[PDB]
Amino acid sequence: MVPISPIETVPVKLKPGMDGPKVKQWPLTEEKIKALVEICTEMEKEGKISKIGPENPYNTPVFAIWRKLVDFRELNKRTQDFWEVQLGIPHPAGLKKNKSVTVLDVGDAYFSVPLDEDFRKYTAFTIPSINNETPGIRYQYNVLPQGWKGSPAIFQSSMTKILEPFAAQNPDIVICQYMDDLYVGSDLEIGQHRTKIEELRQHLLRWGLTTPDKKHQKEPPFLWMGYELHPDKWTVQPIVLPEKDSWTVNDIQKLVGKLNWASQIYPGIKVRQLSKLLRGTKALTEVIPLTEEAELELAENREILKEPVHGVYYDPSKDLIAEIQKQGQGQWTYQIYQEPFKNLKTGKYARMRGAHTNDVKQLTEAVQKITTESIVIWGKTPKFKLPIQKETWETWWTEYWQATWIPEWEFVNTPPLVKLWYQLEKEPIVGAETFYVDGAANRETKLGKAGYVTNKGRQKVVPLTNTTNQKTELQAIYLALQDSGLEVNIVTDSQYALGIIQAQPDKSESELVNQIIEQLIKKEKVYLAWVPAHKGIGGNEQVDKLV
Amino acid sequence: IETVPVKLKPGMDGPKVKQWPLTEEKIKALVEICTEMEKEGKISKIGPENPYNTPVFAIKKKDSTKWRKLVDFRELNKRTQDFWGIPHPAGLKKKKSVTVLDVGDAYFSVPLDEDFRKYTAFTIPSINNETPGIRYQYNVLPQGWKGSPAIFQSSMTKILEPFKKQNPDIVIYQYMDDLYVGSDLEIGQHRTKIEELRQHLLRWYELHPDKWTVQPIVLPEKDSWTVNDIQKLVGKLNWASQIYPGIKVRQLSKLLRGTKALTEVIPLTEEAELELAENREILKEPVHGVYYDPSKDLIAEIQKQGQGQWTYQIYQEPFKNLKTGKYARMRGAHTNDVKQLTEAVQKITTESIVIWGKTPKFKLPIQKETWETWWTEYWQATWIPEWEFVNTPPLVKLWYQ
Ligand SMILES: *CCC(=O)N(C)c1cc(Oc2ccccc2OCCn2ccc(=O)[nH]c2=O)c(C)c2cc(C#N)ccc12
Repeated sequence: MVPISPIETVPVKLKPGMDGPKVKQWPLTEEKIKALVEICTEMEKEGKISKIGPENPYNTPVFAIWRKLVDFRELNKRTQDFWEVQLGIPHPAGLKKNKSVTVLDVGDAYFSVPLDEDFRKYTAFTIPSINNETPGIRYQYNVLPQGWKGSPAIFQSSMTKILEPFAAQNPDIVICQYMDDLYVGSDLEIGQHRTKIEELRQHLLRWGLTTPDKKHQKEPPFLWMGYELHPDKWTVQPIVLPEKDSWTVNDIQKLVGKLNWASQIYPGIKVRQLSKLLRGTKALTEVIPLTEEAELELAENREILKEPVHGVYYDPSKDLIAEIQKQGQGQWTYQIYQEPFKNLKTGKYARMRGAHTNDVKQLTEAVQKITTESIVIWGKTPKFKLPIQKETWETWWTEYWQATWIPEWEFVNTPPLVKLWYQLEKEPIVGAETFYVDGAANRETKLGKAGYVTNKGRQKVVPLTNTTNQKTELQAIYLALQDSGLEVNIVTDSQYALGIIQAQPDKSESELVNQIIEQLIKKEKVYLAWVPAHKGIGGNEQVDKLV
Repeated sequence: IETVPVKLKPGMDGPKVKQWPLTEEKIKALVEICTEMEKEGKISKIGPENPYNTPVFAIKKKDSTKWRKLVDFRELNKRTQDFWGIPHPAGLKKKKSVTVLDVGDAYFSVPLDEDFRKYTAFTIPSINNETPGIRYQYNVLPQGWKGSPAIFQSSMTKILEPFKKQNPDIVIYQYMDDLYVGSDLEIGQHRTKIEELRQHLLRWYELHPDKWTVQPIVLPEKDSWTVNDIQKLVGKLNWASQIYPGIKVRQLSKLLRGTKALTEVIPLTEEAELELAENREILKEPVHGVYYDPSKDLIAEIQKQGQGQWTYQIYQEPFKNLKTGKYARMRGAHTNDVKQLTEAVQKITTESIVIWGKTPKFKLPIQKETWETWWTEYWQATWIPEWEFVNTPPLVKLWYQ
């Protein structure tokens, strides 16, 4: 016999202060008992398990579905935490094309990885005896049991340590571990490729691990995690949007799942209007009617998803480019590619929940998201194509109160272009009328007043119902904007309104703020000055609006 | 040569922090660095039985092209038991010049307590989540961990004993992997003395705190005031009245009576000039009841003033500033706001280390996603402070300009 190299065992412990499992075995039928006796005798003959005496106080229930199925949920609850087998799902667009990709079944190695001997006693289980007239057969696992908490991590780490030298001394191949399958890709000639595959089978056999010589079941196209992986391209598995006379909550959730999933290769997917229907529902069986916006969005989606689209694999010798387009209503879409008309992938970004916003902030956030995703998938930041002029961005970031930065990018002229809609003056405007504004409200009756007095003698006070102090302050500014010329100075004491306007929104939840934004867009020059209230600053009239 | 027992605080498990994504060049740099360290026994590979993690990235220090490995030990540092202490040298900030030296390599000559090693685990990440990452743990005192200067403090005293006995006028402080050496000598004599100390440490950053002072509130001096000038002055004086008690604005607010054009010149009455002069005299005095409490956090606020100018304030209680400053230095960051902010954070943290011996909690005028996306690209310091983000523009900005 050729000596087999031993696989180093991983030391395993239980969670601190806890003890091994002690679960009562379920009573089984006579035929199930016989089945488990045959299976367990076979496994004992192979060495996966061993018989134990009565001294072991631990026990884990066993079932038969024959097939033996041990329920390790209790031992899993009591087992220590392990390092994750994966920190994320690989994305197909990150893969690098290979002339040959071979698949090897290392499932038989799963049962050849030994278990820490001091931990084996916690895996004990009992086969019930016929009619329960003799003591049940006591077994314990000698290898990593299927279903135990630490089996995938310990198996992956053991296989990684085994494969490390073979991969180190064959840098012209790529070896990847996924579950009980190994994937070996190379750009070598098919003969040299199959040769190095045989070398891998031998190197694995030096640890006693057997790879089947049978023609494998996996073959192009690879179906994996909702993906199709082809020799030269990748795509999502076919996305079919169902025809429904009425849509329930699960119908629309399935639809938004299919659209989100399809958005990574199909450009232009929109989920805003369909997602708007699921707001605060929390009822899986509820049936919600479709708005017209949801119907138009769904029609555009059916038009985008009518024929298949594929993405290419990554070529590290070419540049990485990401182009962004604005879609409206806080929606953004983007394409990542290295060659024109051949996308690596696509995606979308929706604006965050907020009371006020503008397009530049949203484009910035989308840039950060694409940057992070691209560093994840490809390990580098892409060069950006953005629908915003260089001078627009320079004005924005030079005048914005926050620090902001976008990586290397170039302007692409693809409407709608992101622009600044208004810019407040830095100094008071000579020759422009000066509007002193104020507003106030009663906390109980919700009655308020908003108005202004100007240096030319112009005055206005408007009474308001169902209002607050903040609303009357904004309304006062709005009245000043309505009744002034193209250039106007405005004096307020509202720290709230200044906090809003200094954030430079172009859209808001409050219709009053939106009206102020429209008025600002119509103006030529606006200077907004702030003063402390109740300090006797003449013009600033708190008494006029408190009557 | 002998390990000192180290443990965590009662009831606290080890750190489990997600490793953030890294560029390919930083990953490769970390692979080279960690391979070399593994050859030297400083670190060792670990198995899946280690569930703990601390993030790692790579930087490039000043005047050097070689990559450096930076570990973010913030979580482990706050989860590590308190070591004990030495009172902070209150004379270090009073010295004319201070030089910072990176003494981290020395930490690698002292072995780490075996049972604690598993808490220093870190992961070199893989591109595209292909592997769970290359996992390591430290065998010696790691750089950036708060226990390293505490454990090495005796050896550091033994090494610095001859130099401290030779020059009683030189102040020496230690914070993390940095050694701050303050003196009053000339720049040339200071550099030759620094080479003397580095060759002294071998066989076993110009900073001038004297050119830094606290910044008082100043008011404009004008011969003609517009309505707008007077309104801004009243606003600033009203803000300062929260800090200084006797500030008075009513005589200046009297001039604003009536609805006048913002650009109209208003002459100052005599009562207004007297009020303004009294306010000037009040602002020339220090703030009343300003003290430092070592049991409280230090809070640092930063405002972007434009044109590469930044203001900052360090305080513990509102309106009780312990330090104020204005960083306008321009160093290869003319077109990048985030790089300027990162450099400002590093400088303010250094000043806080010199003054109080600990790092402040920053309030950054930046969106979380931008900062967290880009701050590691420009970080050059061994330590890392804590920060929060302000999303509402503060009105007091122009009052610090
Ligand atoms: C360890 C495998 C893994 O994590 N993933 C996501 C995975 C990758 C993969 O493709 C490759 C495996 C090894 C080397 C190279 C590649 O892909 C390079 C691009 N490419 C793909 C397919 C093809 O035919 N040619 C080609 O050049 C595959 C194929 C699979 C498959 C399955 C299944 N079933 C699961 C995970 C895979």
